[PDB]
Amino acid sequence: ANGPELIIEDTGLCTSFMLLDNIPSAHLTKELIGFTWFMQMYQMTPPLPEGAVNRIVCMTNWASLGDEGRGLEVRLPPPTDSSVHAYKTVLSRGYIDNAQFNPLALRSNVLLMLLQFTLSNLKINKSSTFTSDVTTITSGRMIRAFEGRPELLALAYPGRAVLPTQTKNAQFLSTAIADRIGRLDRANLIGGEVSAMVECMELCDALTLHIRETYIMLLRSMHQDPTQIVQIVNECANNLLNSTIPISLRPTILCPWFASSEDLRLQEVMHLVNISSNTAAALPLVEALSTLLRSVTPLVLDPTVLTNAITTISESTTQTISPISEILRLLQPMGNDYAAFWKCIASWAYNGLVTTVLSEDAFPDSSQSITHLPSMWKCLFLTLAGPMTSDPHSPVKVFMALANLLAQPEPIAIGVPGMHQTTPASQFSHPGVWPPGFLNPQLINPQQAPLLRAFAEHIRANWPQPSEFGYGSTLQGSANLFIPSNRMVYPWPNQPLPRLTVAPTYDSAMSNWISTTIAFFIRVVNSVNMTATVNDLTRRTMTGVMTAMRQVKTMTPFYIQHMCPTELSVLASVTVTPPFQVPFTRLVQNDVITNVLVARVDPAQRGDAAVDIRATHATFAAALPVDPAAIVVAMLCGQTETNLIPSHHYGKAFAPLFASNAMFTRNQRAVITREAFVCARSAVAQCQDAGFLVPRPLDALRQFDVTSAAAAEIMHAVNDAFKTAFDLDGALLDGLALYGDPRIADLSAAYLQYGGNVVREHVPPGPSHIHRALQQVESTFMAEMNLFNVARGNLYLVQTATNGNWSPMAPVAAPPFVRGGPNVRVVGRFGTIVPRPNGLEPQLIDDGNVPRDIAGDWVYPSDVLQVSVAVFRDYVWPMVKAGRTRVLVELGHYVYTLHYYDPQISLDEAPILEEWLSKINPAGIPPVPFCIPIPQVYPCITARRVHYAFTSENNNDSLFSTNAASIDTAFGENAAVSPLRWPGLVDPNYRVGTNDLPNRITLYNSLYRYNFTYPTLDGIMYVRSAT
Amino acid sequence: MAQRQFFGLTYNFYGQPAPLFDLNDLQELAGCYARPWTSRFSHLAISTGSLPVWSARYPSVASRNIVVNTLLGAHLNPFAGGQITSHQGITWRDPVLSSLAPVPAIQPPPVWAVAENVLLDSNNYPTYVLNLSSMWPINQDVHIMTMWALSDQGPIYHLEVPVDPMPAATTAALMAYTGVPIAHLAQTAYRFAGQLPQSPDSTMVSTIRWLSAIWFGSLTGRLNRSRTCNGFYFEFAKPALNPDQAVLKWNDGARAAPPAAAQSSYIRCISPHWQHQIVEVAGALMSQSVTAVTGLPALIDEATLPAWSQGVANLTGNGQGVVPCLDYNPVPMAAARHLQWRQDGLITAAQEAQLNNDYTAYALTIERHLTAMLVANPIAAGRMPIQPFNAADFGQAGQTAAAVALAQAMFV
Amino acid sequence: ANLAAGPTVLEHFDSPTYGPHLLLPQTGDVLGYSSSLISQAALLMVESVMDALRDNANASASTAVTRLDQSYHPVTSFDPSTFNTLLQRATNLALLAVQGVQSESAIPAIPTMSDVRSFVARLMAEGDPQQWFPYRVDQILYWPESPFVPPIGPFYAPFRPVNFPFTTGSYTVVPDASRPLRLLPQYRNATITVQQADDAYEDTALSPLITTHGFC
Repeated sequence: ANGPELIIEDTGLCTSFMLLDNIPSAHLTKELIGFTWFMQMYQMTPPLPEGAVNRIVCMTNWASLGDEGRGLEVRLPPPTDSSVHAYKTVLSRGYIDNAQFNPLALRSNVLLMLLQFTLSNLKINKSSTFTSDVTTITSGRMIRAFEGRPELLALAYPGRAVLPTQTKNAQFLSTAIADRIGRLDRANLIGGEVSAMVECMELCDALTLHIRETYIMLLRSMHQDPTQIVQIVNECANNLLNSTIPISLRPTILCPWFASSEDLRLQEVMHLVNISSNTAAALPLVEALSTLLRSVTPLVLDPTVLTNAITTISESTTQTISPISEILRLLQPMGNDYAAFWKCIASWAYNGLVTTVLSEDAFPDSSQSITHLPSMWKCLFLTLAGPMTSDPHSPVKVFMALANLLAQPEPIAIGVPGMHQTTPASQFSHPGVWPPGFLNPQLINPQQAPLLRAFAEHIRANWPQPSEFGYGSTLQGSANLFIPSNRMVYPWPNQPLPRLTVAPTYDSAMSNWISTTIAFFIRVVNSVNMTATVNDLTRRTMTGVMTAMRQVKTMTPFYIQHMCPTELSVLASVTVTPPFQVPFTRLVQNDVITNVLVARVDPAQRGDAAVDIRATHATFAAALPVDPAAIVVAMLCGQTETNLIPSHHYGKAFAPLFASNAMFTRNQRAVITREAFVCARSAVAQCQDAGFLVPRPLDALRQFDVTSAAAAEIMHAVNDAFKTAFDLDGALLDGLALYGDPRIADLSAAYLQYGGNVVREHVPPGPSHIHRALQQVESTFMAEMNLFNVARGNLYLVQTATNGNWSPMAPVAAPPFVRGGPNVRVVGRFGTIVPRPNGLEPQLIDDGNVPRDIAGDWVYPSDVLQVSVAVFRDYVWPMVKAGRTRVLVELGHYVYTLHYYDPQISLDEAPILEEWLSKINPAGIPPVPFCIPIPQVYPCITARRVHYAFTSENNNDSLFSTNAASIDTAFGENAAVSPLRWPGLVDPNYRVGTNDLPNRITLYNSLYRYNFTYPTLDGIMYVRSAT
Repeated sequence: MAQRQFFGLTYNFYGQPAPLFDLNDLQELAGCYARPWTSRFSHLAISTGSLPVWSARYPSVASRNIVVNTLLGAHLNPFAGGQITSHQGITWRDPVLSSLAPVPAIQPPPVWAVAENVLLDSNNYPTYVLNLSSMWPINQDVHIMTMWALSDQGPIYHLEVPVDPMPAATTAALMAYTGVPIAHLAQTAYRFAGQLPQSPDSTMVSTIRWLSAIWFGSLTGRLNRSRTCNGFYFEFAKPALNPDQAVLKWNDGARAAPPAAAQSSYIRCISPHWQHQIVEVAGALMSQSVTAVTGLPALIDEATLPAWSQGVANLTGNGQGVVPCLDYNPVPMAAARHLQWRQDGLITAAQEAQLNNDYTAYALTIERHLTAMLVANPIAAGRMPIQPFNAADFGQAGQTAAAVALAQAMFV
Repeated sequence: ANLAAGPTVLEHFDSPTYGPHLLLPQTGDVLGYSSSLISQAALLMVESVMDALRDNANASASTAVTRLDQSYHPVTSFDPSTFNTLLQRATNLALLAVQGVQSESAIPAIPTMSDVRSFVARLMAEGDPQQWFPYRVDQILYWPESPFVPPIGPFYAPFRPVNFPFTTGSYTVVPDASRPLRLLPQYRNATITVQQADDAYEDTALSPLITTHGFC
């Protein structure tokens, strides 16, 4: 059994970003020293990254010191190296070239990445152990003693480190608030028990923290206390079964099992929808329940008993008529057959979809008139059987059975040629086909058809009524769709069972119907018209039989009225499929069910409920042909035990059943179901226009005109992502995908009654920690993009042949980059060129017809470039490379691959960019080449530095530090670490939980780590086997 | 249980032509969300005062509290209208109020009922009363609304100490939760109370009510390590900066003097600082749940109430239960508490009392300045995602010390 | 809540048997009256309601009547909002009879099959009242002719004092007059156009018919 993977545990560090050095320095310089080098020199390992160039990079769980691997981690390489592959994963199917990615596919691909970032971070930050650090290095500080790898401590606690140099890094550290290292407070009061949590100032990622925080809040919401658990069980048990209520203080009890009906409901529907079209799919389940039922019941079906009873009648051998043998032979002597009968009972709980119908086997084979006594018996089987079926239409068939037999003695009021005298009863399975006769008995000629009239009058009057009964528990409710909470209906009447012994109580609904039917047939036999025609002796015997059969001691009816109610209660709580009921009528034409329905989608605002739904949407009712004969056998010969004490019996019998904790695990599944639904919607609504308020952040992130097909693609991958994450084999969401278009999950729980009565029930989805986190990530992303190697703006390609360190990464973008720019002309037109006419230079068609030299300021939309690459490379490039046409490349946002070079020498970008230029395809782009000279820590000379690419926006944010372990940064000067990253540690002012979103990702703050056991539900409480 | 005249009060507007939000803000709300049920809201609130309460839209938890109410207030007038209205943004996803829908296509006829400042009676609307079961979870939400909206202050929170018959079952269970902050207990409670159409089974009910007292009693001074409700008090963790988190704590010192029978108060907070005090807010949310079950003495009499929220139906009166509301300014109370503590000789004022009064003075300042600065925007733009309130409102007055003294005598 | 169903719950407001009660009819269809296929609910209604109408006519100020409000209040089954059903129509009747209203020809002692079927046929026509009601309360005339005690569940009046005439007066118990009646057409000043007059005649005429000549 595929249980959910809710409990995922992190120890170590709560951080999915890495502080990384990209280039340390090997003896630098000869006439000095590499100040950086000092690391190994004092044998200590620095907690901070100390070299020349250092960055930060997105590495999911990089500092996870847990034995638990979720294996869906988002790993990114330093911007130095090409991360291309991360962003082409989803839709770049068509664009096989490893260097290049499809720009349009970008918002999608990022959106998944983020989704997975979230998911491979759903983690219980668990407390390890703690040490009282009384030393020189620590101010009596309470450090996390990770059982192994001392390394981690350093990194987790910068502050620990002593100061040998008067360096850039030192300087920073020595200006920050030191005391906030490790554990300020531990939380337990219970004396002789360990802590509930620790409160430790740790190297910790706010965003990740947030994620994990949420998850915990979600888990906490579902978690239940002993008492309430007791309740649930006691209620479910209906006091028959008994558990040992402990009087003990509550030891931090982690059991997130409780789920709202709401979810169970959507699981149910999902289940229902995946039952593709064939009626038989219901059968194995309902079969299985019947066997379970059979094995649990204190009941005895000993047909044999019967046979003795009838053997008591002595008669003259002269008569060819054997009623006795006919019966026996008809009944299929087997005693294994019971399936049909069990099924009936079981089917009463699932009328909304699983049905028992009265079948064309034990159907008057001969029809004829009232010739054959066999065919009489045939009716008696039916009329008994009928009321047991989940068929609304059964009284009709029950009449019409006989009405069929009565073809020729008397004419009757039949319908159309459809509804002819000799049309079988079976056909009459529709409200529209409820016969005039049947519907008005009182019209049917009293003098002419007395017997048939009698029988219908019997039908109307003595037909069983529906009653109601409880199950479940109050605290939670029920997963009742069409039916009130905790309540189930019984087609039969419910007579309460006392904690007593045995009785053969004839005073039952069913008993009454047996009797009257038998008396009815007796009348038939004795009717004037027939009496004259028959051997009198025969008539006697007939009647004798009939009456002896009525006198029989049959428990079954008492059991129906008394025990079957609770039987179904007990089942209902631990059934594979919770009870799905839709109001069981009686014989009421104007309110009879045609079907039950499921709505997966809505084309914008169709409200054509009954007019459409009947004919356009998935009509859920399966049909199951159940066998008359066996039913009637069982009904006629019902016995229990000699020393029956129900109280006692039920105690024992039910006991193992409620030992199966599997019930609770169902709940957990259903919540993830819900969660996945919601998540799917909100994500798909960032690529696709939906009916749904969502936040939309990545609208600047240029994406293709998303189709239905595409949305369906995205959905599946998102869906598979979940499945992976919680380690789940069973079908989640999938169902809905099969139906050609999943993009619109607008869900309705509907049914149809023939008289236009739709109850279409819409379920809005409650709060979503996971969605919310995602969106949060989304907003934070809007600022923090370069951490994901994603950059902002447009490129302008200009000849810069200079002496000095103009960072490509940080452009102070005041050139005429804009439309209102002086000689800053746009060209998005397709193909169009002017070659050489009249001595003139080959010219481009500007936006506005004017032909203009291949020198200037050209603005080009990416795509324009893309569709016509080669031309540009041929005609404009020249002028890039050796002239001056400052080319504006409208890109929006993009990715960048960094290069580091020797500042003291003469470089040109041109081969690099040439490559870029030629690489560009109508269907993809290669990462952006950003070559940069290294910051240097010494007065050195000047070299020629030719760069081209400058960006509308500063992208320099991802750069974590320069030089660090150095005394002065001079040549190629840069900036140092960002204090905003650790507000609380830096600056004593900040009580380490201040609203930093979406500005900056804090990296060191109060981490909360916790100590929570997972106890079994069966364990929390003591058993009382004595039931 | 079905308190027929479940009449709930929608918020007034601060001399505004429109209900308190702009279109963009409401869009945000409706749309970026879906369900009319507090799940989403609670998600935010729950995160044990870690995340800054600040955002572009939502300045505080309490902010969101207020726009939650106004949202409600506006969008109910639609479907709760006399002959059903609903358009401009919201056309309800089904009559049964399932979800916040952007206007169904071929559905114009139900107008956007332009209401002023108006209470409504849930049960007078046939749709509403049909769906009595589904009505129940939202009524809870409703109360929350009403009981902020009634006034212009910090929330009107109700208290209850039923003395003597105290269930042994309650004791037992409640002990297991020892270690957790009020916040999470509250959360579970609300969730339960919603999840099951509300029960007459006083269990839950009693429990919340006791809890509320113990917290309040704690917060005052009356209740502490040495003077307990049998063992019960709430411990104010971290004695430095003002974040002194009230956890349920069970320590045996003394069993404090059993009051005379049934003690009831209601508190409000006069000072905008309430906003950043999750403690205060969480009691108020507790007392709402209480309400759903119980027919509380007809609401805080109009004597301390703005003119728009006088003469309300069967809510404000003059000669009922709890005629005056108990009123406080949060920073003076902390002082009050230290007072008692010192009077008892629990502790030296020397360093303990000085220090924390120093920190809460700081916290005041920070809060005051942030709330003012944020209010500046709404107090210039058509948009209001925040409590309305003047600088003079911050004043150290508002019956602060009386409240404290009453709370105390209550414990006798 | 217990009662998770919507067959009709007829809760008494006046004087309840041996305590505060309801009557809940069973799901059954009585075909005694062609061509109505109704449950017991409707039959309760109309019975009691007729009893009241009759009592109203007979109403004495100082003669102690057993129950003032001889009536029952429904709860479940009020899923309809409009008057499309007998059950719904029955509620108006019920509301106005309690309010103090009188029929013309009052019902016999034990009402005949004939008369009930007549009365029902009449009822299941058109035209709508003024004083509606919320289903949360019984609303018993704001003009204080009605003897409205303090009942358990009914508040009082319709909530909305509108405007319409009323008055007090008992019914003249006049026997069935086995003679054709003469009419003095006293005129009122609202004077229809000839064509319309004619037209309406044409519309309502029982004529043509075969005239007994008699004697010259």
